[PDB]
Amino acid sequence: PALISDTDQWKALQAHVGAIHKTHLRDLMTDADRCKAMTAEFEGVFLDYSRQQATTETVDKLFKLAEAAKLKEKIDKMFKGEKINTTENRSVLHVALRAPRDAVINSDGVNVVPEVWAVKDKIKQFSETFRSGSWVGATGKPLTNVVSVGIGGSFLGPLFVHTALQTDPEAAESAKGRQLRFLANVDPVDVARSIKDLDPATTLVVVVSKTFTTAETMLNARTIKEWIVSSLGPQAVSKHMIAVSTNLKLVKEFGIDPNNAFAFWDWVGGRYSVCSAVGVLPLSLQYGFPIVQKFLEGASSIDNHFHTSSFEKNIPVLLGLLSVWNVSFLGYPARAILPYSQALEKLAPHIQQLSMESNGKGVSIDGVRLPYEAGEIDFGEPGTNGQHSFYQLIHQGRVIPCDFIGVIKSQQPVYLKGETVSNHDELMSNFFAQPDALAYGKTPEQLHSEKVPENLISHKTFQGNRPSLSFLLSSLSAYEIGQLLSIYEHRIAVQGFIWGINSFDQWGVELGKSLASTVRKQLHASRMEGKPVEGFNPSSASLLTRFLAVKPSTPYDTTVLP
Amino acid sequence: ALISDTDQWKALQAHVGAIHKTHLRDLMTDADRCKAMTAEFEGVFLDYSRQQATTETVDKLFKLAEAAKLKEKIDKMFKGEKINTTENRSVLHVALRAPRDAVINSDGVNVVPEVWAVKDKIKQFSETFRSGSWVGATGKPLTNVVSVGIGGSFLGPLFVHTALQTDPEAAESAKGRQLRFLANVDPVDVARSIKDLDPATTLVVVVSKTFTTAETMLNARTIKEWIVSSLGPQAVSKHMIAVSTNLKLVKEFGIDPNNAFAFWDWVGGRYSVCSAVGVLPLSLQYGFPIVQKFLEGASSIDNHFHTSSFEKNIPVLLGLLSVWNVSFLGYPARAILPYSQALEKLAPHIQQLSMESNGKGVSIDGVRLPYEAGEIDFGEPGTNGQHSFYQLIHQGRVIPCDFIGVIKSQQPVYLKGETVSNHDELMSNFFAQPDALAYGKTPEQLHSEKVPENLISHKTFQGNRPSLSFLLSSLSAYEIGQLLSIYEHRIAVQGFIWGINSFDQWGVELGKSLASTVRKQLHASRMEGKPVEGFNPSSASLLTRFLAVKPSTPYDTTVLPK
Ligand SMILES: O=P(O)(O)OC[C@H]1O[C@H](O)[C@H](O)[C@@H](O)[C@@H]1O
Ligand SMILES: O=P(O)(O)OC[C@H]1O[C@H](O)[C@H](O)[C@@H](O)[C@@H]1O
Repeated sequence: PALISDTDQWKALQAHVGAIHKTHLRDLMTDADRCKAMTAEFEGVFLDYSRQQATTETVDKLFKLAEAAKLKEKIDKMFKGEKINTTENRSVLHVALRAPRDAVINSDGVNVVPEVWAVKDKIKQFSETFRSGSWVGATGKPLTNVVSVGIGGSFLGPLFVHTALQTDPEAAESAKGRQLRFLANVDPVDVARSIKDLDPATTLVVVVSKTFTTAETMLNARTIKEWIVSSLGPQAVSKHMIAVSTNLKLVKEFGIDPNNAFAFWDWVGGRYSVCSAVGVLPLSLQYGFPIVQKFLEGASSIDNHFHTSSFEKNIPVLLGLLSVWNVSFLGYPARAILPYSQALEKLAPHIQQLSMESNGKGVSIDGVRLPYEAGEIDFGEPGTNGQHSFYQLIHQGRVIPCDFIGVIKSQQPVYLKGETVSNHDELMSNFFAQPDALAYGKTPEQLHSEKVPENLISHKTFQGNRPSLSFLLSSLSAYEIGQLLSIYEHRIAVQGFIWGINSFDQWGVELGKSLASTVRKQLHASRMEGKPVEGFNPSSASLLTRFLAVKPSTPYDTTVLP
Repeated sequence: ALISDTDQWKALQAHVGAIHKTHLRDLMTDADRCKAMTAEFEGVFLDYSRQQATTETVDKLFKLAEAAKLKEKIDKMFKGEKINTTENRSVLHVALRAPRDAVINSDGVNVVPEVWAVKDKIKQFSETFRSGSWVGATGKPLTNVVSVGIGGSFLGPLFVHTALQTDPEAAESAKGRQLRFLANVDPVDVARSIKDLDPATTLVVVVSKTFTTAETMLNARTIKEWIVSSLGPQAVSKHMIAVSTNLKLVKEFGIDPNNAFAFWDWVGGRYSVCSAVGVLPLSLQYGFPIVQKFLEGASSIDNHFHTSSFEKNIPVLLGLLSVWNVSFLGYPARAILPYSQALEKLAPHIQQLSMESNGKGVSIDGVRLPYEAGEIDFGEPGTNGQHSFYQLIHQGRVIPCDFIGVIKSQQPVYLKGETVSNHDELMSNFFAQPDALAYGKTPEQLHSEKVPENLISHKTFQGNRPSLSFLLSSLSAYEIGQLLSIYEHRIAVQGFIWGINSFDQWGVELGKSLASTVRKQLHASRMEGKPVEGFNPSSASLLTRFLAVKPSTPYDTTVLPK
């Protein structure tokens, strides 16, 4: 009912902002008790948020907001499989994808776990038949190269986990001599990329789309399918392509054997689908189902933590509340995902979808237009790369609250005899310094104390008091990757719950699809039928006229591949 | 003075109220307006009609450009004046792509002869290198090049290289060759860069303006050890070369002095890809002529930017529109949305080019700014980003978009009987998304479509969200160079209007200082058993948790990855 911004709690936090404005992190970060309070910890995951612009009172005030917004009830309702995605009338149960074989989670009156495990075991059997060479090509060779075709939550989530497992010793071993490539873009350049240095006879294709109607994926699906027939023949399709989708009737009609189709469900959000067959199938072909099952158990471990742990100890809850604090009360429109791991390189792009597609919303879940903005702009690059890209602005331009992620045990440790510190230790020294640099700044007195020329002190000042939080992880293997993923899936839902919006819908994408089909029809009529450009505004008409002024080089209606 | 105090600024400020009384879905019917809010140069067409503005808005920006002496600052830049007042340096990345006869003076000395001297040196080496004549220690010719560097020594080259990888001319000149980038100090990135590489057939290029950047030098000494450990300590003068401003330090590293390639203090890191920073590794992958066509692309914009009147001046218009969106419409972020997979690494370079130049808190005179300046930049290629964060751009926070599309596909693909070619399928998104953000979709339309009254609010698009569009004739080396040059000059324009130094980077120092202090602590604790001391309580604990885990390798013993 009531907009959260109307509640006394919400206004109580707005009064609190003026009090925090009177404080500076240079002083707050000497308080042992404050800084010890503003931590939390679960297994290999340590979270230090002492560098937020916050006191324990802020956190206490944030907790009564969470009660006033009924955060605990909303979390249980999700876990209980209630249809909280009200605008699509759907359950929201990514957690059921990693729930234990004995769990009971009902959607639409049926327990969905036994069917969740139905797919897992089918993927396991296929994965063993695949990796052991008994699944052969048309020229009889065993397949070693997998192209996953998909976009959005059918792409970014799996890419993230694949890039994180690539350099973990255990997984890397299990994936010896095997490739996993992702065809996402419809740009035919991406198509050329994903098939470069590849053999149709040795390549398996997996088509991932919750719908099997998505325009870019299905054209990719049809394009790569022809690459296979060009080189192997019309029957090769059955042994060289498989699919993951909610709608298997559409998979049958695409020409894929119905027993080579691995299902997931409409209560699996796209941007929450990596734990479903979307990611488990392709990751299991690369790293084997043992490695992937570890990733699931990690994710499952945070699901239990998020569902049952009190709010002072609850990492997803703390993260989401501090994010609302930064966004809606301190007014920070962006947020930086800065992990000190090249293995986590593809983490920010996935958080981008998960975060902005969930909470880039203008109305409450009941349809009331929000009087405030919800949904931060997420970006990042891994440290230390980002340090030499944009941290200049983070220190001296617009204030951007940061997520620092560091890992203790290196995946690929390096030391040279005589070096002051190991390579991984060099990396981590910035991980420990940057958040303190952001908190304390450097005063002009401190600069003039160091005989810095007066004309430069202005340019060398750091204001400090810029906020940050630090994850410190035990290691970065499949289990922990899954824990990281679960922590952000649940953090985004918490921001959405506090904001009182539908984190789990995506209507903002419908208009671009409509107009693109209107343009597509204009492009067919002009290319194939020579029909003028008609029905567009004068800018669009000129641009289309420029585009179509370049007539194709290919003989009419003739197939061309790279 | 201070730009925010001038009448031109206050006029533009009230002008916002008039623009707020318009809506793009009307403004876009005006053929006079749409035609006027464009600009064009060679195969580069700019349509900015979808900006929240009129020709009068642009008129008023021009009078701000006048009060700001924009024309002047561009001329001083081009003439070689040391406009980088805080470091007392010229700003002459223009001179890297100048012709031999050009007269560009820094400190009374013409710099062009030295520019072309390095250039001629690179070409000579790249013929030698690519011919196979240059061999390794085992006598085999060198196939693969690894480029070690960070930030400016990294991002521009990576962008240009990703773009050329699929260009059919460049790809042909690059066959059989690899060019990889080692950038992070994270030893995972070392393991990745040397994965499947043989040091016998590998050449290493060390790029750093200072040759003292901690991450690059450790990676450099790390990859040196990789080479000596396989091919002997003599193999170094054969397998390692360097790019930098300091050659004494390059000799000290242990690299043959005539295997050093200079550039100069008036080349910013984020403006350095047209120097040997980019020209050298790119010439090795693609041949020097391909790289020469890129430099010529950059050069054409330089002349266009320097001479063209403001209403035809593409970088001037871009920079003023971006200032308009930032300082008057209030938009904190900007999206780089190339509808090209080959431009996949464009946005990461623009992040650095823009946010390090313009993320500043004081004027070029050290006056504190009463408004904020440099915007947060980010992007993904279309249509990828479409299925990631566009939900927010349509229905959440407003984010001005740069859309970039290309007429001719680098990699055209067509299937007989498909309604459109794959590149045309890509482009109908490129043409639809701007219109969809400009027009919106009202509840009235939705009710007129029999959308249930309870779903109308969730499916509403407000429209009047700004975007601009670039249409490129092709994406060959020449056009990549033009795109590069457009953005370098746009960012400068913005800094000039704002009155800030787009060319220093003091905001990075404080993180460097405290990271040294951490590096000292880690050595003291790893090698000397010293306790943790001199950190705040949060940092003390984080460091103890990290040191708790001892490395599994014997003391002072060299370990490499995989
Ligand atoms: O999984 P698909 O049916 O292929 O749909 C692909 C989808 O990826 C994500 O889920 C996004 O939310 C959508 O913007 C996109 O349409
Ligand atoms: O170019 P280098 O000497 O390696 O310097 C690396 C540099 O990255 C960018 O170019 C920036 O100028 C700094 O953030 C950093 O110092």
